[PDB]
Amino acid sequence: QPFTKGAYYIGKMVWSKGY
Repeated sequence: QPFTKGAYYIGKMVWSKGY
C-alpha cells in the first residue's frame, strides 16, 4: 500500500508556483 510515495511528489506540487 504505497501511499507515502505520493507525499514525496505532491510535496513540491504545493510550492510549484501554484499559490
